[PDB]
Amino acid sequence: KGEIRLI
Amino acid sequence: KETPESIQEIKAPELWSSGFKGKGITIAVLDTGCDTEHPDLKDQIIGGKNFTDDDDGDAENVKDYNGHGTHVAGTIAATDQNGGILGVAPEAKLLIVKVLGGENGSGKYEWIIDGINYAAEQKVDIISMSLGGPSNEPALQEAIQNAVKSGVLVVCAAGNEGDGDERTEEFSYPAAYNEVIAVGSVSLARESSEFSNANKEIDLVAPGEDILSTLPNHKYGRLTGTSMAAPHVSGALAIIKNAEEEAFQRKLTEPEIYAQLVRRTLPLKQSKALVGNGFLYLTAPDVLLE
Amino acid sequence: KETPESIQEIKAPELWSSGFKGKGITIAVLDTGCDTEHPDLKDQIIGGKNFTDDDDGDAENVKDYNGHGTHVAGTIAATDQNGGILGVAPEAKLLIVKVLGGENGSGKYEWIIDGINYAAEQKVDIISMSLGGPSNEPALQEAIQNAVKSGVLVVCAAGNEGDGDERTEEFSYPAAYNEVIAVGSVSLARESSEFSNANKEIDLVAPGEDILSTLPNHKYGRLTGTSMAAPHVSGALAIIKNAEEEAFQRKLTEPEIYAQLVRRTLPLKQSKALVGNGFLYLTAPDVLLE
Amino acid sequence: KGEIRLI
Ligand SMILES: [Ca+2]
Ligand SMILES: [Ca+2]
Ligand SMILES: [Ca+2]
Ligand SMILES: [Ca+2]
Repeated sequence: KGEIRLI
Repeated sequence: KETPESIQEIKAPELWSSGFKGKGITIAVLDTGCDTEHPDLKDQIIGGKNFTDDDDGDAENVKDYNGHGTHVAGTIAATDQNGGILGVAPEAKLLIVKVLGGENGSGKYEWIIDGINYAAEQKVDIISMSLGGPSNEPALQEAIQNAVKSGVLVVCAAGNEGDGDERTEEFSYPAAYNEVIAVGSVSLARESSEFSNANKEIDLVAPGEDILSTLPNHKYGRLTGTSMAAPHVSGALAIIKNAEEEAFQRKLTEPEIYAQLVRRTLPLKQSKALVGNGFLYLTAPDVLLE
Repeated sequence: KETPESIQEIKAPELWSSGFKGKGITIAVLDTGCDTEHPDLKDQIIGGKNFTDDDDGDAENVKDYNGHGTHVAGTIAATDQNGGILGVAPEAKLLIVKVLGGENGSGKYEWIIDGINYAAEQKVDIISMSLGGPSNEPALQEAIQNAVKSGVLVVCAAGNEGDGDERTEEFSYPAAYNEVIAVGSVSLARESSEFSNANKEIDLVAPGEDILSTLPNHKYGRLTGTSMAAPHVSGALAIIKNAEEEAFQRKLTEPEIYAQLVRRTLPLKQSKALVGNGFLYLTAPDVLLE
Repeated sequence: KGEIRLI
């Protein structure tokens, strides 16, 4: 439902 | 096979002289994983744990399909003892936490939360994260909170979603949480990166433009993002901890090391919303003695 | 006006220049009490509670039968007009908590804890203590821990049992608790004062010898001891809390303000056991712009 | 009993 990616 | 100009710019060699190279510090690396056989890293890694989907959720498989995770690793603590490259804390130890699966390099919050909770139960000194997420989820905040009250220094890239205007803000999580040591990126002329997130929760900035570190399969390469700034701070924390536990003759608490971290910072003239306390510069107090 | 030697030396006026004089900071002075009608202090106080036995527990009577509380309260925030002297933070407000009775300036850990919690209850920004006792009573660490939990800055003089010798530790509480910002004492020339306790929990030092500030009945006078050094720090965080909160454009937390305390510190060539991070020197990161 | 003096 909630996502992160590198940056 | 020396010291990425980036790592000399933050003044880490001048701390190696005094014998502060990271020894005794464990740093959990919450990223896309890490190729654990890379020569510049093999004896730096102490453990590896998968929380993403890749490899049928084989938890011991941490293979880095993206590159960034090994790249982050090398910047923190790559050793030259195999004729390779150096990190900011080359006598410190990495724990590899794979919370981003697939090659485009993206993981689910519960995986990030899994690795944060893990990292603390393993009692690392430093959690290093180079990820961002656009939403503030309360389970995330609490995990961040729990780790910090546990004594862990929680470092995160601040967010790439920035535009250049210090009047307009962008919020990346977990960086945006007050507890995190949110790290923005600068030019190597130290100007604020155009993509550096601005908000009121930037702590400091590090080099994040065109950074040389290790890539999987005994290779190297440059990259870009606040994902490159953060490992400069992460590694640097480990040698600050070394310098200060010696000077104070005891172990230093989480807030103390933070004070010590922003004490090793020279300020910039740009706004605190872009640069935080300033540029990570580990010889700043000496500069005060002159 | 002729602001004291020591206050110029800690560079306070150079922050008065910027408008940082204490506006909105509230400091609870736990001490012998105070003569609340001294011209340089009558305005600056917002209330007073006494937990001693003097006046028979008449809690509204905080009058100073020793002279130190008034001297301390004067060093934090005495006012320029009505003649007289300038505190470190003349635009801030003081709360007179009287936990030390009689002329010998003694009180029980009951009355100290009471007042600490009373200042916490009243939601003040800083607790300045210049007391000290050899027993380590968990309930006292309790009170301070709860107060820092809520986000108070807890300042305390380091103790007057030093013997010049950094290889020998002397412990005074509450200074000795890690959570407490322990303040040791130097001289005109920033030399460690022989009586300043030495241990692994000194955070910084301030002028503690021959400090002239307000004495009861429109009088002044000089005193010596770590009790003179802590109020320099207490009034400083007022100024500092105002400075950094502008620069960041938000309210800072207790670990952030602490970091900003240590940043405005000056490295000293003496053991951390005696001087901690060094000398309270409020322009110190401007000295870094060079 | 604790007790503590000004310092
Ligand atoms: Ca921006
Ligand atoms: Ca922060
Ligand atoms: Ca001594
Ligand atoms: Ca402290």
